[PDB]
Amino acid sequence: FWKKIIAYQQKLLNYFARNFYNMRMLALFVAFAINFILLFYKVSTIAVHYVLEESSGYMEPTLRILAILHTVISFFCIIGYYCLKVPLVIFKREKEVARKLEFDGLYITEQPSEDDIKGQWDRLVINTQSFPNNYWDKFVKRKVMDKYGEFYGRDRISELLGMDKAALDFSDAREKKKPKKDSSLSAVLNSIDVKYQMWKLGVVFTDNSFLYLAWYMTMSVLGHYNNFFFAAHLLDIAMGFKTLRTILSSVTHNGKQLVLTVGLLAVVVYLYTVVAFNFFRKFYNKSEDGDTPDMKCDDMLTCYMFHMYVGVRAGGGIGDEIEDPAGDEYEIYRIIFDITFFFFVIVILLAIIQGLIIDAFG
Amino acid sequence: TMSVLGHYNNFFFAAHLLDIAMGFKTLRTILSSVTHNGKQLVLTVGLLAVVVYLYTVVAFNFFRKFYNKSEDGDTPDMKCDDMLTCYMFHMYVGVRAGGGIGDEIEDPAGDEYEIYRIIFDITFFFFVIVILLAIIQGLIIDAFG
Amino acid sequence: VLLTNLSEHMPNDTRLQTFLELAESVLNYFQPFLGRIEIMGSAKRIERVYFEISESSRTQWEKPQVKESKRQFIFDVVNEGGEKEKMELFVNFCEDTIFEMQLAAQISESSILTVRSALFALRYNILTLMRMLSLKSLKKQMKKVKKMTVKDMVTAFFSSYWSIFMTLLHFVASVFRGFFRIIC
Amino acid sequence: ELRDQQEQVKEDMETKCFICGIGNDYFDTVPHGFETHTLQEHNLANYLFFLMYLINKDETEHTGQESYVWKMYQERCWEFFPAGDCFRKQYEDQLN
Amino acid sequence: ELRDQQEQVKEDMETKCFICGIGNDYFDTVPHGFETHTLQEHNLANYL
Ligand SMILES: Nc1ncnc2c1ncn2[C@@H]1O[C@H](COP(=O)(O)OP(=O)(O)OP(=O)(O)O)[C@@H](O)[C@H]1O
Ligand SMILES: Nc1ncnc2c1ncn2[C@@H]1O[C@H](COP(=O)(O)OP(=O)(O)OP(=O)(O)O)[C@@H](O)[C@H]1O
Ligand SMILES: [Zn+2]
Ligand SMILES: [Zn+2]
Repeated sequence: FWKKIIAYQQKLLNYFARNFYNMRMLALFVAFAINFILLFYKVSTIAVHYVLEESSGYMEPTLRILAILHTVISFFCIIGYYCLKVPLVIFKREKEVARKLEFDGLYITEQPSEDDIKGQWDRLVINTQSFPNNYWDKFVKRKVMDKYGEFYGRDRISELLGMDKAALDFSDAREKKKPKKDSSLSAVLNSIDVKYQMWKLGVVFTDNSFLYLAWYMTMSVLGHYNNFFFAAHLLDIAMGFKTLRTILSSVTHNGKQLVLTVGLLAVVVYLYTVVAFNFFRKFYNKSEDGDTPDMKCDDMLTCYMFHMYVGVRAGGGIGDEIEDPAGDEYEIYRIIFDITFFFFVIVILLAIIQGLIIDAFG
Repeated sequence: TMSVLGHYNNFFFAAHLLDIAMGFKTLRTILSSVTHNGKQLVLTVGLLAVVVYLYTVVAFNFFRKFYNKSEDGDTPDMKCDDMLTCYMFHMYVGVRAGGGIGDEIEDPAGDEYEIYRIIFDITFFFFVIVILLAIIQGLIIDAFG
Repeated sequence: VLLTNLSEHMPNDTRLQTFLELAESVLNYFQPFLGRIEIMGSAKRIERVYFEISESSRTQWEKPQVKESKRQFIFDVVNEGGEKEKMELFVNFCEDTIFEMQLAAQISESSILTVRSALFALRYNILTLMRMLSLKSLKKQMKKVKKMTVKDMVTAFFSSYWSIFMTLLHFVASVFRGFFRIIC
Repeated sequence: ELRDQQEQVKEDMETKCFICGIGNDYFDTVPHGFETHTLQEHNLANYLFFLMYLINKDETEHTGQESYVWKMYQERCWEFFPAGDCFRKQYEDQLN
Repeated sequence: ELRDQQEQVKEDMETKCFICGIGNDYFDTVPHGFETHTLQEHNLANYL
């Protein structure tokens, strides 16, 4: 009975695995079309509403159909990934754990480091009857028994790897066993390795690409509730185009250096805010009228936010946005303050960012 | 054909000054810096358009009240009440602005979304103005090298 | 040391090879403590020199700050140094490192929770998925799909992966809850 | 300049021996020959350990080679360091 | 370009003799052979 069901299921699996990439391209194209349509919302005002500029009148049904199609394509992409690339991940994990068992005795001698999620979770798969399911070497348990059975304990190794002690010997002595009907019930329940499937689900859940595709599906689902969530799918162009990846490699090559440069900029601006708060509070009035003073440096946090938000974005530094120092007894000190701010924060640190990007390219 | 059109309208002769690109070896060497990474430059422009579109989505969904570009309070000129209008405003103004869109949109002081809007403006300035333009500069310099 | 010298100066002697397998254990034990160098000997001829390296010496040399000093020294000699004074600089660096090592030897007097939370959430969510999948409801599914019903088979095929996706969403939510609990 | 200097330091270390200066092409005739030579024969860590051994060892207990190297170190004559030659190059025909 | 030209000038001087053009690898068979050859045998100052 089940032969035809298995054949059809395998046909569908192979179809999705074959068309995995094409469905990803179609999802990207549908997302672009949806966003092109989304460029036509307007706000109408009680609660406000988002209304399409239905010049033709077919934009709303087309958008609804495109949203449904995008969700379906995302689900099919998840299915195709599970059919195509999950087996490679399983093969890699099984190969790695088998080689660690055989050539390092991970669960025999030294144990996982107690902070390695991979090792802690892979402790589950060793007991399973289908441990090298995707890895070709089906003799890994026998090899580990031969290598470590002499000192570490044959029975203990058998318990560790989940293989019976004398089942083969007893069967050779006398088997006297009979088979069971396939169409009868429980023939599928007793033929599935629950522990191995648990380990497989765990590793695929920890897989990064599967998580990204799940996030894609979740955002597509949210796009029906609010249509602007489909804009998040345009971030897939970074992961979809080789040339765009090469361009973004300039930014991502020195990302740690860029983050540390941002931190250094924050620290130096904090020092400048300390100086301004201790000596130049009178110059931070950002009010046109003299009746109500808007002091931006009467509080340390307010002055720091003002500097970060305004002086960094200003072409000439904080001096472009603070009061004129002419005629004051601190005129020279304040001129030095502004000039040094412009030279360090604006001229040098931004130059450091530019040089990091160019050095990444080179 | 352009020379013939130049008799009908004399300003069509200005199009013949583009021949200096094809006439001078040194000018060709200089323009090779631009043309060496032209595909990368075009893709960088596309990425800039996409990220600015994302910023316009955020502004249209959360920061519509700050896009009044009218001096008088009687007639409001809302630049982000329409998605296309907000996208054009961002592309045309924020990219060309020295400090980003925050140079040209309303002051966030005193609002409940002040921190979110400060993050919005700072990230716009860092990504669109500081990084992507730096990507263009680096592409040109890498072509020279 | 005797055996290593004999082996390195008699490279094609099976009679000595047999002694090498006999002394494999002792040689393996002493391998960390045996140091080999080559010198221009008194006879205008290159000679091997074998000496003893202390365990404390090996540890102090493998200390990370000594490694940083070594990297700085290598950078300095390669970039801002010449072949004339290379060995002089090397000897000076060796002396400084030896003094630092000796001083360090004299003065040397003598995460998991979030991993556990993530593992526990994985266990709980996957166990729930297995419980909902493996049930006696197969008879009810058959009673629904007596005949071929390609539509029913495709529906079940899609429902399985939808259940997988929902299980992953539940696991992600549980991980977020656990992270919030541990940080608060 | 900093990146190029780091790359040059890496290359002149991956292609030459720090002590004798013989290139890796000569040593690579034997498989893993360059790394074997740089980690067992001409290890700068081993030279440092030898200097420390000589310094901490009593003068009267030195052997012939130890006394020779110790005198040369006392006079700061670094001719005992193999320069442009090694054990393999000295006994090339005997070994192979 | 200026930095690379300076580096190239340094390298082609540290690796070759200015007069005969024989590389330093040949002369380095004898210890300090290249510097001895360039400062005692083929010194451009000596030729001047
Ligand atoms: N005399 C030498 N001693 C040691 N290594 C040498 C020597 N000459 C050349 N080398 C080369 O140096 C390379 C690595 O040197 P080094 O130990 O400085 O690097 P590393 O990877 O930074 O080391 P560490 O493991 O201490 O961090 C070796 O692969 C070897 O080919
Ligand atoms: N014919 C040559 N004459 C002199 N040096 C040569 C010659 N050929 C190659 N060299 C190399 O030139 C190197 C140094 O040359 P040069 O005297 O120009 O350098 P310098 O350090 O700038 O000198 P100075 O001491 O006059 O400032 C030597 O180490 C040598 O290897
Ligand atoms: Zn060497
Ligand atoms: Zn010469």
